[PDB]
Amino acid sequence: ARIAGVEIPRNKRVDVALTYIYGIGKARAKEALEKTGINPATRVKDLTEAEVVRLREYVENTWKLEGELRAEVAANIKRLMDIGCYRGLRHRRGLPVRGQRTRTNARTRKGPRKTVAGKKKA
Amino acid sequence: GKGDRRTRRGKIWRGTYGKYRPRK
Amino acid sequence: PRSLKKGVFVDDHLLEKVLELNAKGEKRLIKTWSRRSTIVPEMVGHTIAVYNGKQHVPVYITENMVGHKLGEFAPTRTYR
Amino acid sequence: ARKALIEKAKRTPKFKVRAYTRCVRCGRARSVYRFFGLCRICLRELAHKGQLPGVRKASW
Amino acid sequence: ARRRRAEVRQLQPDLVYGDVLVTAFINKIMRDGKKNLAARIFYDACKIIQEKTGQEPLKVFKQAVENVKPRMEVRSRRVGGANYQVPMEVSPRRQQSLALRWLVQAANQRPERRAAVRIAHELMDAAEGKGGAVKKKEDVERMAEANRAYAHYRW
Amino acid sequence: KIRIKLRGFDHKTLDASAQKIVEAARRSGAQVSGPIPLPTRVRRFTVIRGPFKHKDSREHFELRTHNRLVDIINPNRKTIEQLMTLDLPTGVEIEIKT
Amino acid sequence: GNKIHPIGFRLGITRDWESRWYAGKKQYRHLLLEDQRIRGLLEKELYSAGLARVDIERAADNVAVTVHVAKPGVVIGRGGERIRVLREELAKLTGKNVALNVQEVQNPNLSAPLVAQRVAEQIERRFAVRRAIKQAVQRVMESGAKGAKVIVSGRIGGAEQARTEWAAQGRVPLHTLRANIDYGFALARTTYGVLGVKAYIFLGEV
Amino acid sequence: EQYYGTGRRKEAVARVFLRPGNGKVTVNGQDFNEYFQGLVRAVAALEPLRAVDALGRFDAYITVRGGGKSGQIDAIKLGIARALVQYNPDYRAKLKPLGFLTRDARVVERKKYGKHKARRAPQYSKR
RNA sequence: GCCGGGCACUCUAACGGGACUGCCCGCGAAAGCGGGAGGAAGGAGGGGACGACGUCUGGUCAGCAUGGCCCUUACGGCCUGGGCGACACACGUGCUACAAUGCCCACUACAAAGCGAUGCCACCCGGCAACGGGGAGCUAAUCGCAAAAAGGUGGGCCCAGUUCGGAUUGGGGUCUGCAACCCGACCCCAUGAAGCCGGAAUCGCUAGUAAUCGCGGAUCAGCCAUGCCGCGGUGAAUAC
Ligand SMILES: [Zn+2]
Repeated sequence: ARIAGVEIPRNKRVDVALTYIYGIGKARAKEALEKTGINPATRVKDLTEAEVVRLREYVENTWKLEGELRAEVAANIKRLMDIGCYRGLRHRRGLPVRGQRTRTNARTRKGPRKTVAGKKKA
Repeated sequence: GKGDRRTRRGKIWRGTYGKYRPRK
Repeated sequence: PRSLKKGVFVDDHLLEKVLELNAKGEKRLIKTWSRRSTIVPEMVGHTIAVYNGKQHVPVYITENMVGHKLGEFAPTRTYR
Repeated sequence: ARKALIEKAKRTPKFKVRAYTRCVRCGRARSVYRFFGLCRICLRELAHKGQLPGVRKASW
Repeated sequence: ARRRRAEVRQLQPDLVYGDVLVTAFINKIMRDGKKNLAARIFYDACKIIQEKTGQEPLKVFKQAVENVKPRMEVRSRRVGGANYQVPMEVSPRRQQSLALRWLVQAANQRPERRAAVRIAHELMDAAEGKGGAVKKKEDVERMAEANRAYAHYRW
Repeated sequence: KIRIKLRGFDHKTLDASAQKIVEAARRSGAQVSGPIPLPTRVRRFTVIRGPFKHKDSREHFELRTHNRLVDIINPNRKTIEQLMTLDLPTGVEIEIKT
Repeated sequence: GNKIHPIGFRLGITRDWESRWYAGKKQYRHLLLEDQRIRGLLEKELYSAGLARVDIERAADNVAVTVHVAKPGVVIGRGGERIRVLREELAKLTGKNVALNVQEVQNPNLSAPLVAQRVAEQIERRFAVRRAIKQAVQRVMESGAKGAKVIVSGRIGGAEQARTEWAAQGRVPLHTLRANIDYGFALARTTYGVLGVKAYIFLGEV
Repeated sequence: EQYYGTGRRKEAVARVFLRPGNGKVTVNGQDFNEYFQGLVRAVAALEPLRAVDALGRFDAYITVRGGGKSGQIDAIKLGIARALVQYNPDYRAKLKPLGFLTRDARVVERKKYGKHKARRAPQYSKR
């Protein structure tokens, strides 16, 4: 099922499958079958060619997805980046942005640990 | 599933209510 | 994802102080500590100087940076 | 507790968010109990003397 | 334990079969004190034995245990500034304890998905003298007479 | 139907005071339901012993606010004579609502 | 440090509260603050009177402050002049119109609070620490007392290394929750420092 | 006519009622098995009856308040025991040897301060 | 249990009883030990509170107080803004998880102890929702916070980095509050990281303990609480 931007989720349940798309989560999915009538309990493989299209044409003409989201965000980041925006700076430095601490647990934004030397006391 | 603020036990933990744990 | 419900906040200190700058046209430099305030479209183009911990960094305002606050333009922490 | 902050914190402020608690006795402010109005040190010092009625020693 | 031998906890027999050996086994499966679950595991795990084996699971259980109790073990000892492995005859208390414990530690290692099953199967391959619950047995004894070079110290 | 509540800190001070109301009430009143405990509400206080910093110290303090009740049905002006101004305890509070 | 203020440990079997009344939630905090205010005058003006305790019975609008003195012929004053003052100087604070009873102290030597003080003043008068203590103890022993004890903080006679002077007679079972040992505490202020006097007096049994 | 007994366990009380009948248990108007559904040791309740071959001679009108379902069990159990003496006191003869007229303070132990539970002390690393 | 009616039971809480190796057997010179019995409970029945003489020149002059020296147009006082949250790193206490003895959704059942006046908020309604509008009850054993959770039944998942895990980031809202940029929590959509059970080493815990599960309070507008102090639910192993 070549749904959404170049993607093919398959052999799995419908409601799960969609999750696989950049724009679709465990919310939009169930709300994209409620709007169709397709019973999520069925597998992608057991879809009526028709059933399939309905999905496609919906999904694409409404929610931004991969081909277009990864863009809006990318540039959205640059938005404040271009301006002397605090939040921006945090983006340049590769630190937390939403307001965390930089003395400990922040390894998710920095990644591997960069161990430096210290000094004696004994 | 105690940190997934979008699950049953998720709210139970934080003690909040939302679209996943309603008031009945 | 931050928010101030229904009623955007700006300090009357410079609000009514900035509007008195439109009657004449434009100005050059403004200085007011209130960084608490959100930026209004009616301020665009002005050159406001906001206070750091000790300094007074001037901030030029643009169309694309209206959705933000003054403080977002005043770095307080000196680093590297 | 500097006189400058005890007598100070008593005056009605321009914003009610600003009004903090202090111990009526010690002047401490790190941790006073509403129910009595004293610092965790002062609570003790008095409870012992028996100067706070109905205030016994817990045991279970 | 320093002053006395410390009395051993007497358990309540099973509601179904009535053998306390049962109670002991479940206790060992029970995690986070969910004894209501641990019980089901054993039960449905017995049902698997009736459908796959033409015998009474009670007896099956016993023969399994009986067959894993190792009768020889090692006990570390610093004899002359060195770690000498000292084989020794194992007591009835410890045997029982070791068996159940291995029946479960091995069980949960099976490639099977469902837990009731995993246990059921360990109780079968056990009796037949195989699996891994019995392997952790022969592996121990294989250390017993392995360094029986040292059986000349304490006991 | 005189509802009498008795809240106090010392159970001896209440017990007695509740007895004082119970005695001269059958003398000039009618059928009394007697004194009844509630509940009793406590106010725990977990403070640290040393003024310095030893979290592991902590002294425990409590404050029990006992509650008593004495009902009097079929209220006569006679009853309200004995129980008008014949009290004695000092650390006891009473409130009547009829 | 170890120990546990003897009194605070006994308000349960025997030893009542220094202020017994009742209160809500909205009034308790306030009431008490006013209470402590009271002693903040009694202690100051009734120093030389030989103050001991300050019972306080509250009630509706009415209030009663019983003050235990060693020397009432002082609080009273000439025919009733000082006690008159102390009431007005009192209502000046509390707008409650409160009485002030006065109960003479049957033997100041058996009253721990007082005892402690006795030493205190003696230390300010530059007296002899060691001796001051011993005598103190005997004073309690001779009259009645089943046990006495006096302690001192430090800088006995103004030394450069504060020490502790231990001294007692009879029994003083700070562990027997059926003792009824009064405990006083003084606080002498000397040229070289502050020193802390402590009494302990054993009385009776069950 | 009516045989009460009283059964308390781990902060939970159980009103025990043994009327002579076919042999059924009604707890809070509910079918016994419908209440204790999934409870492995549930069957434990009836142990004291099956003790004196007295299975099915009495009925069971039982209430309960407080505690926990997996403690409500032992709770009833004791109760049933206490009423049974009423009918025939000579019953202890087989009851006590089984120890069904016993009550242990297995209660949840006070949480001490400084700690993290009753005993569970907090861990130290470099000492 | 709604009404009468009734205090019996559950309870609530104030007083009192009850175990003392008292009884039986054995060991013992005695003290006491072992075993048994009757008993709700045994040999200190479980837990508290309770810390000797002193030790460390322990800690604390930033709680308070206080000798001494030091500042007094400032080493003082008001304020605004910033900072205490900084980050190449490192260690401690912990929280969440790596999953099928499990995760999810649904229906369903047992708890205790606490707190509540402008405060707890039933209930109706608007909204996915946080929340908001409306509005009853409670001065609190008689109202509310409240749903306990694990459990139990049904059904979904099928061993995947996954319906495991929820970090980070985008976006859009709610509320508190003068004000949430620095630096608040909460909701919702999307994003879905590390992580597949831990090197050397190291902690806790001897029974209703541990393990696990939820609940409450102090402080507090709100909250960075995964902390602290209590509450109960379920409920081990093991000690030569
Ligand atoms: Zn204070």
